[PDB]
Amino acid sequence: PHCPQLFADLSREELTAVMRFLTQRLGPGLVDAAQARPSDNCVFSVELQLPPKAAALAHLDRGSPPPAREALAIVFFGRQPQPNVSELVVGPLPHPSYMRDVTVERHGGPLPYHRRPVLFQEYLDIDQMIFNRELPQASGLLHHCCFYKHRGRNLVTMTTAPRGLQSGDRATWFGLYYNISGAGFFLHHVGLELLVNHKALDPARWTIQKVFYQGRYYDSLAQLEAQFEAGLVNVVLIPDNGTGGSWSLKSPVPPGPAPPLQFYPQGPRFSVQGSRVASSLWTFSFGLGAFSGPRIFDVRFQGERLVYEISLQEALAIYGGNSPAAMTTRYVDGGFGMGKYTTPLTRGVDCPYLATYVDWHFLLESQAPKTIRDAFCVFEQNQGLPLRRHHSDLYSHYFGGLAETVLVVRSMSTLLNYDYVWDTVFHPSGAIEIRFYATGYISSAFLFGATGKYGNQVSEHTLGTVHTHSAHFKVDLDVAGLENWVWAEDMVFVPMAVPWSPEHQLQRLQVTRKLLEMEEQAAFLVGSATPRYLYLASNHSNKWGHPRGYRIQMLSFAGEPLPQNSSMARGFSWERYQLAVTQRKEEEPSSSSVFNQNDPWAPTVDFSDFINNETIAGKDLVAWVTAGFLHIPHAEDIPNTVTVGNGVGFFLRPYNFFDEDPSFYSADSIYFRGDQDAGACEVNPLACLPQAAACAPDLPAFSHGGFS
Amino acid sequence: CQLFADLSREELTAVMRFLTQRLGPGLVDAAQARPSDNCVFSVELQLPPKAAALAHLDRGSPPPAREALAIVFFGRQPQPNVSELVVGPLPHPSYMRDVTVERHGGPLPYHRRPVLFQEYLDIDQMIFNRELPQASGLLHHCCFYKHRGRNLVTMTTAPRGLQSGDRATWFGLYYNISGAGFFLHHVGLELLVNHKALDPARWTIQKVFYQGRYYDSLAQLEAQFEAGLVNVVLIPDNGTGGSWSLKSPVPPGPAPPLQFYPQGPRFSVQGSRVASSLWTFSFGLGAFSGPRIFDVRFQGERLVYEISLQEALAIYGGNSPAAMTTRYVDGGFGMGKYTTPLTRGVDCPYLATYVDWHFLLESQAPKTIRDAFCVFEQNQGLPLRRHHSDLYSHYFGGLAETVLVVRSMSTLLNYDYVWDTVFHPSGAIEIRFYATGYISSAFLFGATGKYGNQVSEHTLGTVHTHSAHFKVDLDVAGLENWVWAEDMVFVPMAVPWSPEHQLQRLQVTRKLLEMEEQAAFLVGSATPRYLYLASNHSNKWGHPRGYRIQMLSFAGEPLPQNSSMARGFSWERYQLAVTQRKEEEPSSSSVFNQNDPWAPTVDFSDFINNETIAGKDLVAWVTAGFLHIPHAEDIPNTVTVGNGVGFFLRPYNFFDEDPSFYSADSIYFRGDQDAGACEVNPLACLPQAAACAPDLPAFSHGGFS
Ligand SMILES: *[C@H]1O[C@H](CO[C@H]2O[C@@H](C)[C@@H](O)[C@@H](O)[C@@H]2O)[C@@H](O[C@@H]2O[C@H](CO)[C@@H](O[C@@H]3O[C@H](CO)[C@@H](O)[C@H](O[C@H]4O[C@H](CO)[C@@H](O)[C@H](O)[C@@H]4O)[C@@H]3O)[C@H](O)[C@H]2NC(C)=O)[C@H](O)[C@H]1NC(C)=O
Ligand SMILES: *[C@@H]1O[C@H](CO)[C@@H](O[C@@H]2O[C@H](CO)[C@@H](O[C@@H]3O[C@H](CO)[C@@H](O)[C@H](O)[C@@H]3O)[C@H](O)[C@H]2NC(C)=O)[C@H](O)[C@H]1NC(C)=O
Ligand SMILES: *[C@@H]1O[C@H](CO)[C@@H](O[C@@H]2O[C@H](CO)[C@@H](O[C@@H]3O[C@H](CO)[C@@H](O)[C@H](O)[C@@H]3O)[C@H](O)[C@H]2NC(C)=O)[C@H](O)[C@H]1NC(C)=O
Ligand SMILES: *[C@H]1O[C@H](CO[C@H]2O[C@@H](C)[C@@H](O)[C@@H](O)[C@@H]2O)[C@@H](O[C@@H]2O[C@H](CO)[C@@H](O)[C@H](O)[C@H]2NC(C)=O)[C@H](O)[C@H]1NC(C)=O
Ligand SMILES: *[C@@H]1O[C@H](CO)[C@@H](O[C@@H]2O[C@H](CO)[C@@H](O)[C@H](O)[C@H]2NC(C)=O)[C@H](O)[C@H]1NC(C)=O
Ligand SMILES: *[C@@H]1O[C@H](CO)[C@@H](O[C@@H]2O[C@H](CO)[C@@H](O)[C@H](O)[C@H]2NC(C)=O)[C@H](O)[C@H]1NC(C)=O
Ligand SMILES: *[C@@H]1O[C@H](CO)[C@@H](O)[C@H](O)[C@H]1NC(C)=O
Ligand SMILES: *[C@@H]1O[C@H](CO)[C@@H](O)[C@H](O)[C@H]1NC(C)=O
Ligand SMILES: *[C@@H]1O[C@H](CO)[C@@H](O)[C@H](O)[C@H]1NC(C)=O
Ligand SMILES: [Ca+2]
Ligand SMILES: [Ca+2]
Ligand SMILES: [Ca+2]
Ligand SMILES: [Ca+2]
Ligand SMILES: [Cl-]
Ligand SMILES: [Cl-]
Ligand SMILES: [Cl-]
Ligand SMILES: [Cl-]
Ligand SMILES: [Cu+2]
Ligand SMILES: [Cu+2]
Repeated sequence: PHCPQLFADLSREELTAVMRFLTQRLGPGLVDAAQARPSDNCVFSVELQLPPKAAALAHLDRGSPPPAREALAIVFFGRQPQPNVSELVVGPLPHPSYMRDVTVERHGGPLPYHRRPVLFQEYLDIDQMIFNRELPQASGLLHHCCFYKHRGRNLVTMTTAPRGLQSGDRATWFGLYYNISGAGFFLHHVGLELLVNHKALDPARWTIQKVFYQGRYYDSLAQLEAQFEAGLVNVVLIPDNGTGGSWSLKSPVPPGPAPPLQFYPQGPRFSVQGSRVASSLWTFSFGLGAFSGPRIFDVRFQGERLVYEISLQEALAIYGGNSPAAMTTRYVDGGFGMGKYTTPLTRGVDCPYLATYVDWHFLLESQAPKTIRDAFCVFEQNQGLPLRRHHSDLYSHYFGGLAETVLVVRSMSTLLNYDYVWDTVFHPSGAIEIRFYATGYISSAFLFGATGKYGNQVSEHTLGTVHTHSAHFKVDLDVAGLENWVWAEDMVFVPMAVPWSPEHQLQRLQVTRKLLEMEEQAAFLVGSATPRYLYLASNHSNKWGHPRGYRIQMLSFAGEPLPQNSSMARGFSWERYQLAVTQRKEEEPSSSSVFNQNDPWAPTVDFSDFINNETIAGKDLVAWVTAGFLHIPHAEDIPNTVTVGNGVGFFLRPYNFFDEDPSFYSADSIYFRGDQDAGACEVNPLACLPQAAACAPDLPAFSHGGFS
Repeated sequence: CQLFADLSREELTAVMRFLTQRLGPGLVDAAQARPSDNCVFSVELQLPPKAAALAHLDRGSPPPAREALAIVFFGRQPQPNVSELVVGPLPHPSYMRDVTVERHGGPLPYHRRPVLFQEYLDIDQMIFNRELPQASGLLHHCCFYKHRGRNLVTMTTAPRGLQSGDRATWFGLYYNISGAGFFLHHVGLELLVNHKALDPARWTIQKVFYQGRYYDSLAQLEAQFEAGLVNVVLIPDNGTGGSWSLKSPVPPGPAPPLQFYPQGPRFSVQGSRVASSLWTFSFGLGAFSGPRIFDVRFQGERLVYEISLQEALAIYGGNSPAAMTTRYVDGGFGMGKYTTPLTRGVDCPYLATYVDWHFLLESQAPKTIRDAFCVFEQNQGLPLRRHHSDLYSHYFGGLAETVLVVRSMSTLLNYDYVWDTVFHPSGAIEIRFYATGYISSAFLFGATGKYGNQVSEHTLGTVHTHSAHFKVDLDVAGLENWVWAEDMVFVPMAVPWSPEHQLQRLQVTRKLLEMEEQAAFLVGSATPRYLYLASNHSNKWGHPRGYRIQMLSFAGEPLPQNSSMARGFSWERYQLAVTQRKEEEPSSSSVFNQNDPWAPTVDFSDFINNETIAGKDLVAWVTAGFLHIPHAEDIPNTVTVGNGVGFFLRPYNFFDEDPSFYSADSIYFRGDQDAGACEVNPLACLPQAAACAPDLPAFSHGGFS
């Protein structure tokens, strides 16, 4: 037969109610953001305002009234003598009655308007400008190089970031690419890039500050056109069609025998109800910051809270290149938004077929809430590898082991060319693992000139541009309580005389232990040595008299960070650190800001500031982990970068936290002596598997929903 | 719903038969050999010369002679020695060549021979019959000892002494715990047994250590106990829970997830050869050096001639003399020899292909380890690549990652090494190893803080490092290889279009590493972010075709070079080395290193001299490991979570594009297309195609020796 909420993101209803309250208080001249002009008032985003920790915990611990459910709305105030962007807390939910400007309280004064994210409508006006007023002037050149037609629109633009060279600039370098049918346009740079100054509040005043074409600078398109017609521009002909991996994603090889499949022979061993996940071992709440991405709250292992908050905070790509676009590209992805750019998960490709798929709701650049279908997936995965194992042939014949099954929570952000995969993995040892992967397409530029310093040629006329990937996580561990310390354990060798034979030397291996007392002592720069055992500990001990701890262990090949002399470095100064442990502060909720991208020269949040002459001995601590790598593009990144070897992140592992390994108590654990029948059901639960897994896997009909 | 094959039963028998005929009548079963006997310690495959092997595989030349190497212990003579002997050809042997002098410049001294099972038996006889009864009163009081009873067991350490020629071993004493690890039950007694002499009657106890103090003899200890001076802490010999058993007190609940092949397996295993639609190779197990893979071909093209384990090292610290001087060089026992059956559904997925291993080690007749290897495909539950497009053109393109895995496990006393080789559909190869099983422990006394944590009652979990050394013979698009270092750098320059401003210009650095010394990277050094071996020829895009080495290691501080034993495993000092592959440099270690690290039989650092690595047959040597400070969570066993180290071999301008583009299992659809129609998406076709009840063979277990 067939085989058998404090931290929740705002629901459709809640988002609706906040919008309804905003469309009353803000006046009648309020424009839908999807069609808003720079000089308009519009609501850019509405999402959950995470509750204050003390009121949150008091509710969860002794059942005090929950803190008010609040939303944070980012409003673009364009229709006034001095335009600003404002942050507005609306509450309470479900029935809003107040709205409070927290801009000044948070930033010391107005959020300057040029720090606002570029709207969808703004990109549309930029395209309206480029395609209708600007490219027509180079009609001749474009006709010859680029299969251009009168109306046509066979070329497309791609933004870079940041937009200019100092605070208050809003000049973006746009590259132009063949609009490729059914596949990545990013590998088909026509060799034209345009510096667009789109700062003015009236789009009529927008200009092209500069042009770059196949290696050369021009002051305008007209000048380029006139030089082309005069005979002085030798056009390399880039083709707009072809076959293979640089043109397509469709495999020409027909499917063969089916890949292995995983299934739950007695049904799933976990539930998802709203935003909460529960298995026999793990409890937590998941969700998605619109800008800062995937997050989990209130992580309890076997009933005991380990973590207040694990959350993605920011992601960063720094480029090099032969052309202006890639030369100055520094993406601070939160400026676009990891939640906002979250995409549907393809059942059976993005996650295992039998995962539980959850929808995500949002109110971003519109006036009515929307849905991303299957934005999350939650599943148990058998690793195909033991958790623990011992086969004993010595003195006593017995085997004892357990196969490892993990519980996973995944979402994916597709920002322009690449696809970020965010995993949180829950281990039965009580370990928590965070990993991210950068797959999808690379950015490329038109190949010209001396190759070697900026990436490799990856296809016809195209250079895969060198860059680094980095991401920053907030890890607010509360190890057996709020109050934590930080320990550094490592090793050393001390030469001393062999006690029983003094004329001989031995190297005595010893453990070193240092309490890290001030924040600076727990700030570890990229490229420097970190102690082999770094852990946050409670004050209290386990049965064996050792402080109960959780170790932070890093898996990162960090790229060299942008040098400090850069005037924009402070816009993502978290990149300089592998790790930092600070006092958790209500007024330091994020290491980044949606506002940093378009003005890193005057950052809205500067992570450096968090690290000051401050004690970390007996405080509520949060660790901040940077994970990343250099990526020099190469042929086998075409058509897509693979995930193998490119998964960076960290482990959180119990270190004298328990009195013994919790998995000793696993229900799935296997043991038998050499003098009993390992083939019998009373002895080995794995022997009942032939019988107790002889059903046909229960599989839903395949459905995919989401192309906005 | 075969050049590289380990010797078979018949072949082992034939070499053994040939040896008994040719070595004369003085030959005794090694199973009961006295130190002064002649006996055969082992017989296994002699790997074939590379040139000839390639000649056969690529040019169709006659296969090289099938040969065995037999290690013989020549104890029955005025100058005792151990000899390595080449015997061939197979199937019907005809010659016996002594290669000892040839390989080592001189005879192998006898004190280098690994300790025999029989030698361990005699040591126990001495201990339990002649030695321990002298402290009978104390043992009765502390340790539930009974006259002519063996409720205690011993455990060897290594190396055995302080200088070349010694053979004195510290043995700890433990409760013989029934059905669980005896290692967590140190009784506090350790004895330094001098067993150098060829006549066991002349063996001695050089030192005693009991509950934190030294004594000259078991007799002085006993007298001092009877005299009222020795305060004996009482260690119990029974209990419940993790430090006493491995059996969960919790009943099974719902079944954990299980992987099956909807239309049967997608790879074959024939003898020692595996083949899938992407990969071809041969696997085996060296008696001493462990798991190896040979002739790895991706889609028909050889990436690697040999990838093999070479050595595993555990360096201990502690309160007691045993822990204090333990430096296990595990090849001196044998990662092959101590290979153990894999338990179906725990050690590997239930539906893996399982393979036996044959060996002739310390006996007259070959034996088998059942289910020694497992091969299987595994759905990672992760995409290999993926792109969802909402921009300009609406489409999805992706592929779930399935990998192919060869796995073996060796149990050397307390620990279980898991050796994984993973073959990815992108053309990458991954080597990982895990250390699980029991920790080694000592009786707890004095200042806790410097040698590990208390992990259970009366028990110190002793601090130690793990390391393993791998041989990686990449032949990147041919024998002649070069080594490239790529990395990144920022150069300040004025913005071309706005020279009043500065940018940080990101650039790639590139350097050719021409000499061996340039490609030797000591532990704790930074290495080039992109390090790769490359052919001389280019991919379609003008770039030298290369395979990069990416390392994942938290390596421990190596034993200080100032230690007179450090040369017995000098590979510990390196993360990575690249040398000319030479026929006289087949291993970075040796079975004889464990009992004489002071005068090593192979010294790895010797392979690194002033030689060129520019257009030669290159081999990369990779070290991986970590520091392990035991903690409560290691009880009963150390879990494998995040405790896997090793490396990736990943294509870097090797192909003209990512091979996975051509994958049979890749998926694609547009927004105008029907994502749920089967002709479009072969994944909408899986629910009904996987409506079969999976055929699970009845559970069997490999057994116990
Ligand atoms: C680990 O920590 C907890 C609490 O952690 C805080 O402890 C305090 C003392 C600070 O160090 C703070 O930074 C830590 O984070 C320990 O539990 C506390 O233990 C102290 C013992 O000193 C308790 O404080 C005492 O309370 C009594 C009354 O109950 C008072 O009479 C004492 O106050 C006198 O002494 C001070 C000296 O500066 C004078 O200023 C006063 O005027 C008084 O004369 C004294 O402060 C405290 O209440 C405990 N807190 C809790 C919540 O239990 C815990 O012992 C420790 N655990 C381990 C295993 O180390
Ligand atoms: C950024 O822009 C916002 C929106 O323009 C500014 O807040 C707005 O301030 C005005 C004047 O203080 C408020 O309008 C009304 O003014 C009259 C006339 O005195 C007063 O009697 C009314 O009660 C009312 O306050 C308006 O409510 C307020 N907008 C909201 C809803 O917050 C803001 O001051 C600017 N930021 C900074 C820091 O300058
Ligand atoms: C390590 O020990 C072995 C065994 O003692 C030594 O090898 C043996 O060396 C003797 C030479 O004294 C060989 O004897 C010769 O045997 C042939 C039989 O074909 C006989 O016709 C000769 O007259 C002579 O007696 C003996 O065969 C050989 N054993 C084998 C089978 O190798 C070896 O020399 C020692 N290692 C070193 C380097 O000292
Ligand atoms: C890459 O190398 C191969 C082999 O080149 C050999 O040439 C020697 C001078 C020396 O550097 C040695 O290390 C190296 O292995 C080149 O083919 C060789 O060179 C030419 C062919 O153009 C002929 O003399 C031989 O066919 C051949 N030699 C051997 C020994 O095979 C090849 O040209 C070169 N390719 C590139 C792109 O550099
Ligand atoms: C670029 O070309 C694509 C084709 O790849 C165009 O996509 C179609 O556009 C129409 C009108 O918007 C849709 O109704 C079709 O369903 C689209 N096809 C697909 C597969 O998405 C697109 O219009 C072009 N875009 C630009 C910016 O010119
Ligand atoms: C250690 O204790 C074990 C378990 O009690 C003993 O092993 C058993 O011995 C009997 C008789 O020799 C065998 O038939 C059984 O197969 C063994 N049991 C198991 C579970 O393997 C062993 O003899 C003791 N060893 C000593 C005395 O050192
Ligand atoms: C692109 O190339 C293919 C040939 O493979 C051709 O059939 C197709 O029509 C081309 N695309 C368009 C619409 O220009
Ligand atoms: C940190 O704090 C103390 C003041 O209590 C002071 O002595 C010291 O100057 C500070 N250290 C640093 C590094 O600034
Ligand atoms: C140890 O004690 C338990 C009860 O606590 C008992 O059931 C068990 O049989 C004992 N184990 C042995 C092998 O003595
Ligand atoms: Ca601070
Ligand atoms: Ca905390
Ligand atoms: Ca080679
Ligand atoms: Ca050399
Ligand atoms: Cl502005
Ligand atoms: Cl030493
Ligand atoms: Cl000897
Ligand atoms: Cl810069
Ligand atoms: Cu990348
Ligand atoms: Cu260990």
